[PDB]
Amino acid sequence: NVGNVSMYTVQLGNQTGMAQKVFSIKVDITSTPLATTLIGEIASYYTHWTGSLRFSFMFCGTANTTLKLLLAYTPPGIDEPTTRKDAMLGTHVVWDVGLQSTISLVVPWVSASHFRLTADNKYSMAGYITCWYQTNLVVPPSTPQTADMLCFVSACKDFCLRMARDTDLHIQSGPIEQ
Amino acid sequence: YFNINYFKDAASSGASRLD
Amino acid sequence: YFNINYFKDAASSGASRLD
Amino acid sequence: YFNINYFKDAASSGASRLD
Amino acid sequence: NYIDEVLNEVLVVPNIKESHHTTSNSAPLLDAAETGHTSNVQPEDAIETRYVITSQTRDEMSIESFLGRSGCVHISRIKVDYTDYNGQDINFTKWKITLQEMAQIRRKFELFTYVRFDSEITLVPCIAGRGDDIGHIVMQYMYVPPGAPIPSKRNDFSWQSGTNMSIFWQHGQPFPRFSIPFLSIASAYYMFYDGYDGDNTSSKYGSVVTNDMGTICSRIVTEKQKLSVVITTHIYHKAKHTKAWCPRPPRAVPYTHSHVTNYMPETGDVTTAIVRRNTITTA
Amino acid sequence: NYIDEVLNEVLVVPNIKESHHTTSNSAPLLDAAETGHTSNVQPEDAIETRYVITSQTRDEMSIESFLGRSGCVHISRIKVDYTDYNGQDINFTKWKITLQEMAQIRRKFELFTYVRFDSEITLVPCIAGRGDDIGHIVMQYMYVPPGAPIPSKRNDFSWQSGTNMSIFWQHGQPFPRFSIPFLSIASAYYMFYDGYDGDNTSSKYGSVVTNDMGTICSRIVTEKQKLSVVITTHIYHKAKHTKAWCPRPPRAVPYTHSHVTNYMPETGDVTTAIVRRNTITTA
Amino acid sequence: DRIMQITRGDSTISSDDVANAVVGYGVWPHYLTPQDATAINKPTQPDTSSNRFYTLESKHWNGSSKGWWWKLPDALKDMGIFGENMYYHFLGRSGYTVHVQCNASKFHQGTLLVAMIPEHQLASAKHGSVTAGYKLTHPGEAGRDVSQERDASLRQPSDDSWLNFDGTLLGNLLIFPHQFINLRSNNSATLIVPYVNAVPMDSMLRHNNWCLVIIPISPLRSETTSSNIVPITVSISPMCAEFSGARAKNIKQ
Amino acid sequence: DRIMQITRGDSTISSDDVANAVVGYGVWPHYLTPQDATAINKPTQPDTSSNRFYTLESKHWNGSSKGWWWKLPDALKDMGIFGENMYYHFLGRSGYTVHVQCNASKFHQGTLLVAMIPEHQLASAKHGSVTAGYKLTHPGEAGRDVSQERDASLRQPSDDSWLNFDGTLLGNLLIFPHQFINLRSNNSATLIVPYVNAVPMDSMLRHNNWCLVIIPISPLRSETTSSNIVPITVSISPMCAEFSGARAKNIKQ
Ligand SMILES: Cc1cc(CCCOc2c(Cl)cc(C3=NCCO3)cc2Cl)on1
Ligand SMILES: Cc1cc(CCCOc2c(Cl)cc(C3=NCCO3)cc2Cl)on1
Repeated sequence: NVGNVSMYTVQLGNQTGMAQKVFSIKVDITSTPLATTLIGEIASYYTHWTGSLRFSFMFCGTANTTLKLLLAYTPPGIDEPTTRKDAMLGTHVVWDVGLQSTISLVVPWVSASHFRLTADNKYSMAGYITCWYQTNLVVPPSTPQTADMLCFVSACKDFCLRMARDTDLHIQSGPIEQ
Repeated sequence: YFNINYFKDAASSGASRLD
Repeated sequence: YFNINYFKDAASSGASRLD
Repeated sequence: YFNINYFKDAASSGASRLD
Repeated sequence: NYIDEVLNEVLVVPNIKESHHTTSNSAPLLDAAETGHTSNVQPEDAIETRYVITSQTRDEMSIESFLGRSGCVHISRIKVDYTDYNGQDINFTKWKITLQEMAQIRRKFELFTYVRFDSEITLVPCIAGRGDDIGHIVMQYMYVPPGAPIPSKRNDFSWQSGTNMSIFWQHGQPFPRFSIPFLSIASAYYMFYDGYDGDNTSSKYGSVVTNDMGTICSRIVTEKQKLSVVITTHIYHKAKHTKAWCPRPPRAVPYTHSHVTNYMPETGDVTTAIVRRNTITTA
Repeated sequence: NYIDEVLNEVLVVPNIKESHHTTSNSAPLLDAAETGHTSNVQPEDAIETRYVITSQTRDEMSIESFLGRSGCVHISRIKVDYTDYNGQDINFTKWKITLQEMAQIRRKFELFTYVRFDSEITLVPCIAGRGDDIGHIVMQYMYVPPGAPIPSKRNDFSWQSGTNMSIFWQHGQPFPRFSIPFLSIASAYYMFYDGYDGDNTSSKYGSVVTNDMGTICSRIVTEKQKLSVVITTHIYHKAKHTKAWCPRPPRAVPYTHSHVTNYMPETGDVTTAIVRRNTITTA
Repeated sequence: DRIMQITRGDSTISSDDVANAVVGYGVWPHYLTPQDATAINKPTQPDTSSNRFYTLESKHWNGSSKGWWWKLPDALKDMGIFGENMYYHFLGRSGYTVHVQCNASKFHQGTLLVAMIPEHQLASAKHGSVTAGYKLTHPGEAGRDVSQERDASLRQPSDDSWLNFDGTLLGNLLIFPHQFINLRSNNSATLIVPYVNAVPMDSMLRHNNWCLVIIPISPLRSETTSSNIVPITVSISPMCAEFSGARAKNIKQ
Repeated sequence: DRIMQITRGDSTISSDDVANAVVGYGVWPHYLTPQDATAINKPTQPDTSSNRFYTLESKHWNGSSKGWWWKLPDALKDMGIFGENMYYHFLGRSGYTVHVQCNASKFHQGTLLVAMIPEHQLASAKHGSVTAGYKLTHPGEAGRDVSQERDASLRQPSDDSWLNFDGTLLGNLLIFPHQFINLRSNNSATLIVPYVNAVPMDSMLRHNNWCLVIIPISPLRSETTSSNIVPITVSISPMCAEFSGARAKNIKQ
């Protein structure tokens, strides 16, 4: 998927079971999949980061289609949750897919140290965010039953960086010619 | 200590300011 | 002679004062 | 910073002015 | 100003107010990102926030502390010769102005479409002794704008610099540095371009049709010495009093060649920083 | 201020007044130290004192003249090689930020739980000639914060410092010095800690989970020389604009290793400065 | 406008479609007053950390579904903090917010009746004077019925719906605070409810004040693949929780 | 006058005899300010139900006793409410009150040194760079040492007292907030202590801010029947507890 575009879409499926899980990523903004992102790509130019962050999701589904996902931010402290109940217990947002289309999930800033390190560090572990089905994806007749959701991340006015340093995400195992 | 553009030209000066 | 923070940043300065 | 003809003689001075 | 500038508290970020619950109609968390705009949602909106008076400056997040840092952009080299001194194209360096000629920093700008600035140039000559004594090796750097007599070889007539700039550095005396006005016939330096030389299906196309600013012909003035040497004069560059227009997505593919975008590696599959996951389900 | 500051009479100690005898009830000499507090008794209380106008300042007894003094905290060494230049992990040093890495001064701080400060860093390169001529040996120090490309070996791409700090010193030109903001994500430097990496019964515990600030990858820019050398660049450190919280009992056992308290010597019984007496009766 | 937003803890819920909201007996839940009070100790009032948006276990809406109930003081006997404070204290008092989510498509047809009920003394399924058992009116997140099977040895309630489980023609049930979920207009149902009880603070363990019922009235009818499952999810938020009569700790059951 | 009365929860403690009380660094414990703060969420502040007078496990004072310590953020990892809120939240912040009771008669002779210590990084008993283990600096109500025996396989701290366990001549320990219990005047020891740490709210699990030590200085000496046991009992009260960074729940260990 990765060398292609798809590498960007997340198809919301069938799900025979119920209350099943979609995906997860970890918040440490310098961690693939995050990293490469206009933000990540950047942050990787500084040693320390801080503030809240914003995750936005969009339904590239259908019109007649319907769904309800539950997204959650599991602060640093434990393990990325295996189950929904366990994750619903912390910070989250139920998302009702409808005429709108975009739900934006905020990632409050929870930390001990006013500031976190941009570099992988067990200490400065920001946590995980995950997504699960609240209900389902119901589609009336003759509509596809899988559809995609795009996801994004922009900053919050909270946000701020420091201690400039040279990037991670780019090794010029060159040189460069003429 | 500052604003003492010891040199004539403007191209020569410290990192600008912020505003 | 003093208080002539020849450098911009504050981290760069003499040993502080006393009070 | 300027007009500080550190040297006595006039022949010694910066590039003149413009007017 | 001082305090604010010395304490570096010029650009401060707002604080996070206190919130209460909302069992109300308007849902700020819902917007349609298709509008191409960006959401405006905050902590205070989504949760029951507290009250934190902030104190983080976005000072170091300024195109001047992002850009205004010296970087190797060229490493002039001279493996002297004593056998043939002078001769054509020897013991004197010349190099075309630019960058794209070297990553890390090239990378950095490229983050924007247009750019403008005056620069803090510093020459870091390093004299490697390949002999039993290096003597007194004087040096002459200078700038050859277009169209100008570029030294054919070591002692042309162009090293008289009757009207050119030549900086001189003699072993001991510190690093030569100096600076410079923004050199472009244009209101800004074109860090990109979607133009060509002409209609000639063999014309040039890139950052480059627009950057014929120079070159540098070098020289080790001292004459013939006994014990050999090799000089490596490093060229660092700093952007002071910079402006930038229309940001761009950073680069994720290791380039090759300058004044071009071309990535297509020699055989190797195009590689990028993205890492692979077993499953989306666990991070 | 001046006089008081030039004459160094800022913090002066009180004088010893005059006393007379006391055949009275309240006995100041009697207090119960179990209260954990400290007695408040003075000369004037216990004896028939005179009158001495003092003139001793407690200026030099300030966390800034106690702390604000340069101290060797590291001795970078480079036994050059000309045989293999570059190669992996050579002719360039890297070292992790710290102290605990060296007594006398380590000792000194440790006198307090928390500490905060900006620092006066000075590099004292010393070039030992193992050859018949050392030439011109240029040098590059620089700072590699986390997470950053740390030179694999001598000429990486990281020595371009397009956005990093690299100080350059060439034989003759004086000692490089400079300074620095207080680098911590925390409001103060944790000179101790009673925390761990995690619940992993294999997690880290100490001053250290909280001090991932760097490292220093070094470099002798000049290229290949003929006659060998060995460079020893000493790293001194000074604390300017310091604050300290919650004092602690000094250390009496020679440590081992840093970022740890561990004393338990290799076999030898734990030794301390206390001396032995034959008898309490005679001193 | 139908859209609604609700924020209770560190938690928020949204709904791009709704049928107003309802306040039980037109009273908004709040904290106890030194007038109606009785106890003498200073109540612990976990704010936010407690009275937040807990979501239970989800359920399936069948063409064979018959109905399912949850008893509130009890549904969160495990929900962190609230549900600990419950067990550590004798007196507990609190009001709630019930967010009932159940979507499907505009090509679906179904109707759910949702209702809360003060003192819902259920009836046993067996004739006699034997009252329903503890352990069975104390299900938990999981709720009860579904249309399930069980031991008749247990002093088991009435799985019987139409009689209201209490033997009152369901349909008069509309007297209790309620609303429906008509899949053709609705998406959810939102009940908000103060603390109703002849006593200022009751036993969070022995007594369940509020009882909630959801009953399929018009059976779910699609024309889709029965691969399309249309859950029913309940979310709850203690509000103005107040506790007191601190001590050891009861025990799970 | 020596008598003292202290009231913290639903709990109160009395002492017909005492050596004043001590406030650590002369600062009284209180709640976090929107200035020094950093987090963004509204902290849960259990009042009373949490910051109350919990008493630990008691101990014996021997003529062979050597000393025993308890680490505070940790000693109440089980103490109801506080110790749950600990596990449910990432950030925790709180100050304490330490009531150390140890009576015997006026015919007894003994001396206990009590002290609290900010960041008490203990040393391992074994030479090297191996730091004490988690699981052993996380004893619980029970505390550590006594003068006990244990596996040397465990990255075990120094049971070593005179060096302060950190290798600082005990006796300079008087620099940390303290007092003694001289059985001839004293009865208890009362330490009160604010929240000290370079961060506004730390991890109640990974980091123990306060560490408390009690060390027999002059050995207990009676002339009675060794049927006469003279315990040492510690009681503690979180004060101005504040929590935040709500979520699932950690796990016991
Ligand atoms: C793009 C782009 C980058 C630049 C900068 C031009 C190169 O700048 C230099 C000049 Cl004009 C002269 C010298 C120089 N003269 C003598 C020694 O070095 C060095 C630099 Cl980097 O212009 N467009
Ligand atoms: C504890 C503790 C001590 C310090 C100080 C950090 C080390 O400081 C230095 C840095 Cl950041 C850079 C350099 C340095 N850069 C190039 C040469 O030396 C030297 C020092 Cl001592 O931080 N926490």
